[PDB]
Amino acid sequence: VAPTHDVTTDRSQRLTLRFVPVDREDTAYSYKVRFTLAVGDNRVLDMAS
Amino acid sequence: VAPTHDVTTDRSQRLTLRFVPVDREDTAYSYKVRFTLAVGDNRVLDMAS
Amino acid sequence: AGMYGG
Amino acid sequence: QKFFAIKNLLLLPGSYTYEWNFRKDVNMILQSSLGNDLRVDGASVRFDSINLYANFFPMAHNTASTLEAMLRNDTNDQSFNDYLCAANMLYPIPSNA
Amino acid sequence: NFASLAPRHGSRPFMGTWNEIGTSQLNGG
Amino acid sequence: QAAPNRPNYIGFRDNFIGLMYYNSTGNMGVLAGQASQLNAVVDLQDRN
Amino acid sequence: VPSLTQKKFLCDRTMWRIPFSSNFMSMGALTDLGQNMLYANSAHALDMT
Amino acid sequence: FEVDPMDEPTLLYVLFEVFDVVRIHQPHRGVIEAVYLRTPFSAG
Amino acid sequence: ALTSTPRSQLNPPNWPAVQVYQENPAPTTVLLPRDAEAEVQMTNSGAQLAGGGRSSFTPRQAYL
Amino acid sequence: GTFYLNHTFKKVSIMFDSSVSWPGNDRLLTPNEFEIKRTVDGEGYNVAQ
Repeated sequence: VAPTHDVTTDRSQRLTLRFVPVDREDTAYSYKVRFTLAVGDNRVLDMAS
Repeated sequence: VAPTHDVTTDRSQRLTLRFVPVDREDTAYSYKVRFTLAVGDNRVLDMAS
Repeated sequence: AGMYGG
Repeated sequence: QKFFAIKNLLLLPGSYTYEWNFRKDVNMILQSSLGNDLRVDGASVRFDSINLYANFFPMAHNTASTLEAMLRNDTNDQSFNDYLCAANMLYPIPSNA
Repeated sequence: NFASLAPRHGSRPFMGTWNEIGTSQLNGG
Repeated sequence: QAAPNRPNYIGFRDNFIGLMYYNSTGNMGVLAGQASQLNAVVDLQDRN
Repeated sequence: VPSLTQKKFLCDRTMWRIPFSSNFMSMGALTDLGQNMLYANSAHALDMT
Repeated sequence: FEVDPMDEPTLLYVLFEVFDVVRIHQPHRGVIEAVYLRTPFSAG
Repeated sequence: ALTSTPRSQLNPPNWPAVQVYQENPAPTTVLLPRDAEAEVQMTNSGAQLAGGGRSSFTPRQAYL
Repeated sequence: GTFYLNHTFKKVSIMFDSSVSWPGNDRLLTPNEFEIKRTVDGEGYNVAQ
């Protein structure tokens, strides 16, 4: 009877969030990125996915 | 004596850290770099270095 | 549980 | 993404800078069959654009805030273990020793 | 109680075993 | 006999419309709180 | 001689599934999105292309 | 360690099995903290 | 009479200290993050720190 | 006080207990060893041409 009291929401949030780089480089043998991933006040990220 | 008690750190600060351009842009006579340098809550930059 | 799915 | 601290972490929200150094060295990003000892044959890579992804579970904003304001503590705190959990020492052995 | 979170098999909520809270996966453990 | 080529006017679209993805639910943008991240705009396939 | 690539997936012997839950999980036979206060109240015609 | 005689220059993979605990928390809103060690061979 | 400071030399060349508006804001309360009187003992035990109550290994947090 | 072989060095490590490289803590630009002289460029380390 899988329950409905405060599991999944109405408040219109996304499910996958692709992030896009800064720190785009090139090297003869290396490459770098960095991502200011923002998540925000709620919607806790599980970090394995 | 060269004193202890809050002169040198402990908590994994990188000393020199290479920043990066994001969105370099080109004209045939000029070259316009575009940096995002940032330091957080600590490690107060001298800017002569 | 005999069911096509959960 | 296999680093043991950030492998199965639970990430309470904020804004988090997340840097990565990839490798463009064609020798140990590829793999031969016959021990084709590369970097002299002409193999190379080139990276167009590298993007992140994530997957938020949608929790209710009253029950995420009873996770988040309960996980933010001194005793409710994550702790992971390396599996192999060891330290290689890497001793050389010269020719026929 | 937190009974409004578990996927209930009927009226009784599905509350798991007590080994489903930690882990002890080391090399040879 | 040389008749002229016939002219057209390559120009920007009026009011610059079509240059920002509208109603492409998925290619939308968002004004959102920096700390809160929540969508203060959601879009529909309809509603031109 | 130069080349492009071609990609294709094979899903035999099983059907695609789309669960009727707002988080799409198989939490139970009933769902949270199936017995809420919007779909058990009113009738709803569906268009499905 | 005693090995059979070999042709090419080799090495040996000593793997001292130790502990590793990487206890972390985030006590602010957007500030993460990491406290860790391996404790026969620790960085100290 | 209501506004000006009663002085002899109108247009003086060097004003005194008390007759000039100063700026006295509040004393700056600085929140020290991690009191190192018991934090340097934690690293010497062997645990390297990273990241950054305020910390879990020490319970106290002084601020000046 | 004659010394003239200071330019023939490659890479210098300092390991306490054969466990921890000495400055540790991610101090400097490559913290496992003291790279006195890198022949190839890298992401750019070379001082004074």
